[PDB]
Amino acid sequence: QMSFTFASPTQVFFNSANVRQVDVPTQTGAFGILAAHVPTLQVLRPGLVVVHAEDGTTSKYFVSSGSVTVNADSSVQLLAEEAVTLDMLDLGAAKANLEKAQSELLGAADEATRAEIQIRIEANEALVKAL
Amino acid sequence: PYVLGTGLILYLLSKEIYVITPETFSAISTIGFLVYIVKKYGASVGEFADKLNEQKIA
Amino acid sequence: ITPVILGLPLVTLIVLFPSLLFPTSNRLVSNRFVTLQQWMLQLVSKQMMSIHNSKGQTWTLMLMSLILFIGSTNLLGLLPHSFTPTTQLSMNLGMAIPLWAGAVITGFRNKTKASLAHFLPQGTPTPLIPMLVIIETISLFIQPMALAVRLTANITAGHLLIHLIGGATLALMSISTTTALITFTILILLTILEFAVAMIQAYVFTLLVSLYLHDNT
Amino acid sequence: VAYWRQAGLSYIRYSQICAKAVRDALKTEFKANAMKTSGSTIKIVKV
Amino acid sequence: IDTAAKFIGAGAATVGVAGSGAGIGTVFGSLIIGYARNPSLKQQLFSYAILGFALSEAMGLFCLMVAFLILF
Amino acid sequence: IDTAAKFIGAGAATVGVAGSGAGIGTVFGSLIIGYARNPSLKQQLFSYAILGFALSEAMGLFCLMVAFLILF
Amino acid sequence: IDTAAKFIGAGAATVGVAGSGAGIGTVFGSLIIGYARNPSLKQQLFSYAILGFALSEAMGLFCLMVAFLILF
Amino acid sequence: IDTAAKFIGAGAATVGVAGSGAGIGTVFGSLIIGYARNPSLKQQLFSYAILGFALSEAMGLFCLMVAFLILF
Amino acid sequence: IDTAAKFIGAGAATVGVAGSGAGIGTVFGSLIIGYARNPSLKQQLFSYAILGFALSEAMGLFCLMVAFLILF
Amino acid sequence: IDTAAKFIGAGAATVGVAGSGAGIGTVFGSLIIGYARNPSLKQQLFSYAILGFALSEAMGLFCLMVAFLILF
Amino acid sequence: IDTAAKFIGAGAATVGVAGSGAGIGTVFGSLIIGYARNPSLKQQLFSYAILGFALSEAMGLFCLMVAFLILF
Amino acid sequence: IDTAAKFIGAGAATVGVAGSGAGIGTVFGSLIIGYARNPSLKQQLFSYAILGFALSEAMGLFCLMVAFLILF
Amino acid sequence: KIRSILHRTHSDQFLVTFKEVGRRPPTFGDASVIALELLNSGYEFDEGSIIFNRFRSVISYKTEEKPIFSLDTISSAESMSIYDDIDADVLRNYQEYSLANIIYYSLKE
Repeated sequence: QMSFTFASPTQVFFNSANVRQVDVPTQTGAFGILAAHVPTLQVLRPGLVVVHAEDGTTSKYFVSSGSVTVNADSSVQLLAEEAVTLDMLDLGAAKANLEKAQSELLGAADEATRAEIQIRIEANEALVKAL
Repeated sequence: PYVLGTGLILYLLSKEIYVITPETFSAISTIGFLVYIVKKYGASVGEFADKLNEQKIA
Repeated sequence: ITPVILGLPLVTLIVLFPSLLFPTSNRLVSNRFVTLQQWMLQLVSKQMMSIHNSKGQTWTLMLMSLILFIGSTNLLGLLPHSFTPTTQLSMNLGMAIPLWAGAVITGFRNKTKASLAHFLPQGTPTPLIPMLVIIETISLFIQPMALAVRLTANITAGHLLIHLIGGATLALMSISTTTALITFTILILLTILEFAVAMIQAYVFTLLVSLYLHDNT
Repeated sequence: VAYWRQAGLSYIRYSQICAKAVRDALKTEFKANAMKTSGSTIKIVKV
Repeated sequence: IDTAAKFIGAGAATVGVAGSGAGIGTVFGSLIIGYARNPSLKQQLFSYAILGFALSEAMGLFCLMVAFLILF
Repeated sequence: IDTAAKFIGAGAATVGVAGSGAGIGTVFGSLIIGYARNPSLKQQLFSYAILGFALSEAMGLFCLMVAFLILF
Repeated sequence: IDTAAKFIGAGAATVGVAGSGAGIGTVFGSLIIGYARNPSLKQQLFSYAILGFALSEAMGLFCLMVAFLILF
Repeated sequence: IDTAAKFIGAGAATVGVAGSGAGIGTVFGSLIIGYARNPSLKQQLFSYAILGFALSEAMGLFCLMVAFLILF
Repeated sequence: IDTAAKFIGAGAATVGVAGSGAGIGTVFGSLIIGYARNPSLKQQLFSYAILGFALSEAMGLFCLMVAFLILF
Repeated sequence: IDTAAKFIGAGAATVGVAGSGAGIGTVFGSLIIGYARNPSLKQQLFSYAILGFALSEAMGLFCLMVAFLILF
Repeated sequence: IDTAAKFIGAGAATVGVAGSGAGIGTVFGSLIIGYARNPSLKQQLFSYAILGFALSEAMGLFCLMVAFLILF
Repeated sequence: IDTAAKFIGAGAATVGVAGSGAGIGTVFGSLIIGYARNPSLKQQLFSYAILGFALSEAMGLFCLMVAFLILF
Repeated sequence: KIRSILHRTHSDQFLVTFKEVGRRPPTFGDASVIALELLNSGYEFDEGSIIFNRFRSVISYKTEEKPIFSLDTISSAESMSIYDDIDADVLRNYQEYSLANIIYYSLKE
């Protein structure tokens, strides 16, 4: 099983809670680490975090970032820089953001800036996932 | 040990009754038959610790 | 007559003593005798019970009898000769119908048209496509059941070839042995790497298939 | 990705842009609450 | 010619088991690397390896039917 | 000549099922490690496995259509 | 010799479909192990899978046109 | 016709072992790369490589018995 | 003899085009898993995939030229 | 015929060494990918690579035995 | 026989170009899935790809000279 | 027949160079995807690249020895 | 405060100092802030401990210390790399990420 530790600095949602699996859009990938799982560090992308809680319930989240930390053990810890439950997120904006984003990227000359946009684009998109 | 000896005797009888067998082929398979035993006898000692203790426990 | 008649009784009797001896072990004696033999069904109830149930205790001993029977049946084609090429092949073919009927008992007997409705509704066979279901009923039974005969016949083969190549190798190098002994000593050890492994995994196929039967049963 | 990560950019920066983009995200008052997290005032002393 | 071409023709159809032979090592190989990623061994993963060895030996059983048609 | 070369030539077309049988172990094996990273079992992944094996055994059914056209 | 060798000459060109048979399983199999990493399934990946399956059935459109030339 | 075609029948039946040797390299490679990710080596996974190297050689004993049938 | 074994010489030359067909899938399938790691589509990997499709179909061109040599 | 078909049969059995050759590359390639994941190079993983080159050259020595038997 | 079987012997020697064609697909595929990890495009990974496609078509030039010896 | 079969038998063993040429494509491929993981490029991996391409070209130099023996 | 109780010795050997250190509520954002550029520094990390007052209860804190091994060859090395089981990105980018977390934490403590 997994002690799933789900937190952002700001909010701790599940804490070593007997969750079955979390499929995690780590920048690393989306993988569904169930239970324990070898030491691995995977850094959290923005995506949505789907917390297959050992009970057929899955809580939804958007994760923005952070890292999930994969112990060897059962306890797996998403420490998402930002992790929010999808509940509070905003399509009107998601699109809206995306438009803008896409507008900005274009002038966001230089990889970093572009990036910042792109990140953002990606972000809005990744919201757009859920939105 | 006694069981193994009986099995060998039976094999010989079957070969002697039935014609179909080259000296060669037999030489071989007979070397094959031999090999398995020796590994087994080191095992045949090793076996007992599990089973006789497991009977006693259950 | 006698030759064929003596072999099948012997095969039964070797399984009959374990199958009589274990029933006997339930109170006496044990001396050397009973406790020694208890180890036989302890190895079965140790080894195979690590996989069994699984499908449930209900089916477990039903399959374990066949699993032991297959390994014991192949072992009763090990020693005899002429026997591996003929009698063990007739026992491989004589296990063929039992292997065919093993899918029949619950699969084809209850559903011939789609024994994958008991075996596997969605998987290999397409549950949207009863055609692919039935095609692969061959590969999961009609086939694999005949290949499971061919599988022990593969062993009978590769075992026969060791023998014919050996007899031919020692006929080529009738040195007594001598240098042909080196290769032939390898060809002997190949009997373990080939027959004794693949014979194993051949009954492992019967294990898994009769597990997938009863595990979904 | 790497258009940022190999824009170098602190992982923090990434993250922080992400997160910031989350802050950017959110609905109504929820989005108000964004600013909490972006306590980031932290005067820039630097020796 | 009549007993010749059916004896050399039954040999060429036995080159269809080279597909099912290596096709069985891959489906049982990706199940070895899959259960390495863990942990749904019994059921789901190793229950699909039977569904992958059946659709691969189906072309083998289709090829072993051809070589036995020119042999008997 | 007209019937002899029809029995040894229908055997060489049975070696074209070596691709449909080794390819099926690649279309199911890359689906075993695919669902190992998970989680879309029913739909998406296994649905794409069916549309892949159909495009793998199609070169086995067309090769058994050129086999049976040389013997029947 | 003339009509006899045209029968065991399109049968050896029918075993060239074993490359397209397993090549379609390697292409579609990688797409099943690609969309599992997610999420660009619609377009990008599955759209490129139609470019890889056409470039693998291209050798199948040149090998089946060879055996159909030695027929009629 | 009778003495010749049995020698060119067990020769093309030895081209079915081309899968039992490569498929064993596929399964034992996936156990070589699988044990790298660790840690079930002396159990679970290397006990599944013996069950894979057998099913691969299962089309390598079925093919070998046909080449031993055409000869003797 | 002169007209006979030239027809059975072009057919086995068409079996050398089984490497290009399975080579085309294993080169445009690794790029179907490359863009799955992203984001060099129409940049580096898809550009080298054409330089990988050319190096494999050339070994199909150097084999189809042998099949055309024993046909005209 | 009898002193002829022994040369057109012992050569077809050398095509069984195609699995022994491509099995040695796959078992060693995944050993080169397994030792790239680190760290048990000295025994455990490259030790098992010897147990993978042996169970892959065995389907190449049994195929070379049948080719040597039809030549001498 | 003499001016016949050499024309059907150059067809069987051109089947060795199924390894130089499917070896290029395996080589120029892992250097496309490896560059996806980045950023050793020049000087390292693609430079080793020149030494990867040098020992791949080396078995094909040795197979194109074997067919050239059975023609000229 | 006595002079015919040697020519047809030399080409048949030249088809066994399709396994060595793809086994070199897998060993050098998994070294190209084994150097992207980094960093011991010199020694360890690419030093075992010639040690993995030696046992895989060992099946080709033995096969091209059986192809040359039927020619000289 | 560490500013003349410490920025006056290591007023040089300091890498940064932050102000607004309290005196309006600091947050994770700040931890990231302080994190980000810190990286993007030229004093690269050799050793490292984080000393903060670890609260224990209002009544108590014990000025705590942690080790800071941002130096990504700590991460890249030892058993640590064996507990890794995945590359020098996330290594750094966790080393990073976690640094902010702790930074935050430690700070908050």
